[PDB]
Amino acid sequence: SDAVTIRTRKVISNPLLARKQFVVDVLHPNRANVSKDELREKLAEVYKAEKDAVSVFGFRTQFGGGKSVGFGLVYNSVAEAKKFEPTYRLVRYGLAEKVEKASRQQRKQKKNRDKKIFGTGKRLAKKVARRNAD
Amino acid sequence: ARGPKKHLKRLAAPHHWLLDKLSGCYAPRPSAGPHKLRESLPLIVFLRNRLKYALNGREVKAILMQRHVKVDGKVRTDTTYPAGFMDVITLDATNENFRLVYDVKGRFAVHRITDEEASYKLGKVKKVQLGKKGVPYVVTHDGRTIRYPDPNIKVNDTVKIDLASGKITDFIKFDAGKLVYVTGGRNLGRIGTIVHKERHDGGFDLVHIKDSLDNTFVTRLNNVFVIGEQGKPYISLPKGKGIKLSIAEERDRRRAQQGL
Amino acid sequence: PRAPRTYSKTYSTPKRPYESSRLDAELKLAGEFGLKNKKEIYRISFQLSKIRRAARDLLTRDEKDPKRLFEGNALIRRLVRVGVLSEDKKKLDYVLALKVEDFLERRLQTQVYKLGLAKSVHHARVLITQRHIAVGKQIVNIPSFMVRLDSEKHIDFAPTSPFGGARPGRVARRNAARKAEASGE
Amino acid sequence: AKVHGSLARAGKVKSQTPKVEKTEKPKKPKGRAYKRLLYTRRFVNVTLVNGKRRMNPGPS
Amino acid sequence: GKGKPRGLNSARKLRVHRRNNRWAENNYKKRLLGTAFKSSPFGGSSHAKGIVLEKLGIESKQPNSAIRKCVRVQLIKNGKKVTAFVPNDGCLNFVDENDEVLLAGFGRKGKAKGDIPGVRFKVVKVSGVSLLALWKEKKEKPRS
Amino acid sequence: RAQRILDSIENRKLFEGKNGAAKIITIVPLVNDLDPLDILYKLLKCADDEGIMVQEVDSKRIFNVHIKKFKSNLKIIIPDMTNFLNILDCAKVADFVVFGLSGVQEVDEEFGEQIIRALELQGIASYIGVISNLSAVHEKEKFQLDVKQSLESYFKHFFPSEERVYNLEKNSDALNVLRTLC
RNA sequence: GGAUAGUGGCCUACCAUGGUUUCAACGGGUAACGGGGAAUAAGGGUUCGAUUCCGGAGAGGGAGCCUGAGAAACGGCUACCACAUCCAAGGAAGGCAGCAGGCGCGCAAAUUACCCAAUCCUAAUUCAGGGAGGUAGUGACAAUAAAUAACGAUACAGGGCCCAUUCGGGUCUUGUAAUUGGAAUGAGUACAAUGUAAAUACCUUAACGAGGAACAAUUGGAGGGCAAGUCUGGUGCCAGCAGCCGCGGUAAUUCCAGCUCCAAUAGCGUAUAUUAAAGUUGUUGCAGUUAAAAAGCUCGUAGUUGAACUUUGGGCCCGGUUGGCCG
Repeated sequence: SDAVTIRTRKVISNPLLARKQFVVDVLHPNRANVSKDELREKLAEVYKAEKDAVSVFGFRTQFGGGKSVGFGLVYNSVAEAKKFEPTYRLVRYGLAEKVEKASRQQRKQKKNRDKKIFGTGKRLAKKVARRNAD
Repeated sequence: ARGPKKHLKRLAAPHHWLLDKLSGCYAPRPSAGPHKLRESLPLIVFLRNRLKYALNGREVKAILMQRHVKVDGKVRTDTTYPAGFMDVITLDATNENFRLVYDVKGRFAVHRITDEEASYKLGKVKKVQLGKKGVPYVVTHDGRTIRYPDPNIKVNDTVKIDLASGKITDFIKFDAGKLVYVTGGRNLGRIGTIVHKERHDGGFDLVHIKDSLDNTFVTRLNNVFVIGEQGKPYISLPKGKGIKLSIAEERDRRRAQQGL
Repeated sequence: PRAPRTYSKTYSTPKRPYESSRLDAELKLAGEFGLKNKKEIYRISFQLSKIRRAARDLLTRDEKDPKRLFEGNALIRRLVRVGVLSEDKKKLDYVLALKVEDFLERRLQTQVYKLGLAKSVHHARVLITQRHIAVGKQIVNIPSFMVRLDSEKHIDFAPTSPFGGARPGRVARRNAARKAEASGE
Repeated sequence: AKVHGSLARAGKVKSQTPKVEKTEKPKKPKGRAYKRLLYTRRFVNVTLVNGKRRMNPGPS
Repeated sequence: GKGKPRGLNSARKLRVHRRNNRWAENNYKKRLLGTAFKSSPFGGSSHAKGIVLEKLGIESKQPNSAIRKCVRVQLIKNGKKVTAFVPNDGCLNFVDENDEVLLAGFGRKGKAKGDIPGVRFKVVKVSGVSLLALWKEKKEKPRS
Repeated sequence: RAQRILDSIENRKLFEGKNGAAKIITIVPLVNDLDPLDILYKLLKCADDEGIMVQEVDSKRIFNVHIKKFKSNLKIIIPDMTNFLNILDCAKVADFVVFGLSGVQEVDEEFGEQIIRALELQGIASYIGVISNLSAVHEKEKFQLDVKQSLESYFKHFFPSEERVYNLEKNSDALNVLRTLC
């Protein structure tokens, strides 16, 4: 990089979520955008927690380059990071595994196929398997 | 139209909440509570929009459910719980206690109170009657009924309440020379030492008020809340002291004073 | 459905469309101040129309009145900070006497020419919309900028974007490499 | 008529012909520079006979 | 005393005189009689659309004596049969009988482009293919 | 409004049912390419039926295909590309003329355009445009659509009652083709 | 008295004869859901408001009802009417004016997409759910900003004019310069990164990307109104053209083209409606001898309007502002 010098401005110590939240001001002369992964090194090193205690997001770069402003998070423990932070961010940080639920309308069609059967329904498949098997 | 409303669209939110016009269609509708809807303030608006302790409403649920936070010594985990005027919001984050009180500008403020003052709230009597088995009881402005009051207390006085219990310590008679906090009305949040009162048998009994700069004004009696004797507040007034200004001296202060 | 985004158009079309004075008198402005459409004049007529309306209502009000003093002083002061109005004419009787060459004096397109190193007033505009010039820490690529008279001591070429440094660009790359280096095989 | 042509492609090789349509006059410089070219006609130079001018004259 | 009663409690007769005298303009009679919805074959619409019955030609007013080549449209939404003008020269060969023309008026609220005795609508689009563009040879007209 | 709806149904006794009904459809490739069998292949994937059993390599060229999903029965014709008069005498009977186009090879100036003009001057009942190349995507991951502007834009110049040219390489696009036929 | 959650002709019984009205009842019409608003901007108005918020009403048409705190609930039921679906013919089943789609209709309106990440809502509930809502697609409805080129050299004509010893070169600007040179770029593409629920896009940025036919701007006009052509040829009521006045029975200022010019400019043009212009709706503000208009005259109710007159002046301090040599 080229002398990034992250500034972490508007710091609020937030105990009831157990975190420090703040706005991340990133200079970056002569280079492009600054790539969250690199930031979570470069500010866990100054918040002295750990990489995976740190969440960072936003960062719309300034017009005509050279500055980017985003919003940051650093927790106390990585456990209490993982209990409060949204599940999509932990997917971004590797701290979770994206669970494969199906497509939305496909799930819905399964949901409306359950209103048409009362009970456990295994009796019904124990009925069709004799009434249409003869 | 078939029963009550569950929703409340933005644009129909009370304006002192200071929500944004964008970001979503709906605003939190306060649940039924101690306070009226229109002049309440929910906890969600109190946290994420005033204190900025949270960003999302989901974060607010995560705050309230872990219990962390309590109105009037009681935990109150509901998100749209309508906290209102002269209420004491207690957090365990660094022993912060908030008293919801109004401003010059007529908005609820972040007004931090010290913990000894966070014990008690005040409450305007709205009625005094006789309950079943002939028991007298007062009704404060926010629902708190109280059994067996001192019979000197009658309507439109105020009452200091313990909040460890429902016990009253002290009361203030509604009279001239007493400080008045104006809740509701055009003149919301001005503190000004009654001149006198008009009767108007038949409704809407006006009240004359004269603040510390002789800006005499009048509100209706329903927007009156006495908070003590002359210069003697029973609560911690916010920065402003009920000393609403011109627009002309706010360009004295707000761009002439703080500047270099 | 969420709140309607409010919006309002700027320019104001002229009422008589072929008027031999106006058609010619506008085009002198188009010449010296380097504007691409007559619309860019009309926008200035509209801004001036709102300052002349707001000033014209306040003159129906009296002196020592808080609305005229407040809204008046805010009007005037806002026009002083953009350098449209000069300094001695802080009266509000004068803000009716403004005209279009005072707003068009303060476009950044002309502030770069009048400032220096943009030789022309067309070369200045090309310097704007081609990302070269800046105001400060910020680059501006939009001509109609209204430089606010404190920022006059800050207009310069950008840190990036040559004329300002660190690179030659595209065309000097193709010359200095793909011709001058192309002499090497 | 026949449109498809080399508007199939966005653009790679449209019409590889250095054949003159006109002789450096097939194009008016449009937009901001066309009001440069009109300020330099309608105010820099040209008149017919005395001030009351025909701006599109009879060629003579 | 200049006709009308200027008395301070005489507002009623003012506004009732006025309501009697607004039925003097043409346009205010058009609005409140609902004439745009009863007569006037475009049923209160700018345009309409119709089937061409046949192609005609004119012998119009003096001095301009000629054959101006109008057509006969029957509208769809009414079943009314109204004559129609075809614009820029040629373009009678673009339409045929039993085609789908889109109509619009001339620009006078009806009557004429000029000498034309009783033709009020011009044709804008045949078969959806826009007579301006056909006349300038920018599209083509398929048959039907 | 009931007389008009009554005539609107009395129009549609002829085309509706498994009994007393048939549509006539012609698939014309405006390139030499494509071998328009596959147009019917792409277009009958969206029947979800056993009408893909007909259209084998067995050459029939007129198909009495019923579709279950729209209760319509079609007479799909493909004429030969050699006999030009077969093409002009096909759509001289037809009800729809589905035009193939190509992403790869341009529309033939001397043959394909003459097909569009000549059908277009003898009288077309109705007409639908189709892009059917896989190389509508396979050439172009270069923001794949833009050939759609060339073929819509090209395709309007003959008959501008057509807004868009349908792709048969996506699902509901092909479905709308099938609906519109049915 | 009944009935109602409750006042009440809400309903029954008995009794009385009242209640509204030209200060316009009642009846008819409304291409009439009502407001907050919108358009037009001297003032005063006129026209619109189905449509993001509030309030009402309806879920094919009427009626009835269950359950519940709350429904006369229709993504509840019952019947009838009108439609219409499967049927083995015995029966069974339904209401998109939710979302996306169709079909008709029309002058006139997009995707059978992605997701609960925001916004908020519901439940036994931080977790589940939500076509409420959001994201993308389509989208020239409307808005905002604004690319289609900037600069040099040489040479010819200048307008200046450098010091006016100027009779030195051109201080400095115009054109035509195919005479030339580099120099700067985005539209576009693209490794990446940010963006995002995941994506597309934007803001960033490696690599690549002007030279003219290129990375080619239209739409309207060129008699007057209304600014720009009688210039060059064609045509001779011959079609044309023309909102209005008209141009052309032939040396076309208007038709047809070619140049050239104008106006607006990623927009422009037409239809229809409406506002302005309109002091052609008139309260401000019209007109009535002769141009449209004074009723054939008088009485006369409602309406509208209606003479004057009833402690005035003088003292007397208090008493805030403005203005000042006083500063």
